Amino acid sequence: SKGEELFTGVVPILVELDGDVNGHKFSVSGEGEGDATYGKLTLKFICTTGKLPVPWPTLVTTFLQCFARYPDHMKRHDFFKSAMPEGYVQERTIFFKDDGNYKTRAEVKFEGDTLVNRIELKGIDFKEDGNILGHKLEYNYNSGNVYIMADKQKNGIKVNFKIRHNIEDGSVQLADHYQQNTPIGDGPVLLPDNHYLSYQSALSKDPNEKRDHMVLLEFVTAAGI
Repeated sequence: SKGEELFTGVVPILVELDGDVNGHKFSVSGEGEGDATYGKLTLKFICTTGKLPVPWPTLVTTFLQCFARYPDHMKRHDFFKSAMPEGYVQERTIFFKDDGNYKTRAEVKFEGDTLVNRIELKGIDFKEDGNILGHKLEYNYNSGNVYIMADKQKNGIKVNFKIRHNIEDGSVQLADHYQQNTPIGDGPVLLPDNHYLSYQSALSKDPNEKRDHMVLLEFVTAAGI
């Protein structure tokens, strides 16, 4: 495909997010590389406005499916790569069980040769003393699958999944994700059969970085076909 060629090597990533969580304005910037060949993502984020009002783990999913590693036999299902270099719109609604919910809009594309992801995030209905606002979430993350199906009508895709965040007392916090992807151009794309993505992430810190931030490593491989 058209965009397949762009992911042949290691790609520079640039991430910019603007959010407001219950009137808690903030900004985050990340940089890192991408190696679609191994389904590898390596990023670092800094909350440029100070202290991040919410828990890092809550942004993980928000913070590049085009870096998925598609087995050769599944190449014809890669929608992300197909949408490039034009890019696509990734829209999201993330509901936290018994709490607020994030609404996301992001544009992912190429700028010159840097893969860019701009996000506008809006979050409301959070309990000030909730798990989120009250930062009860442990700095860790579990493995999982993201389910993918076509969106013929829309010439896009619909993805649905759930994340389970650990709470400091042993409990679990639910995050149900709703997701639509549409391509930015009027270009042709790849509409896939149903499959999913297998995710593995590890969060970490930068011993030397004083600023509020998050180092995130992630492996993603496509399956179910």
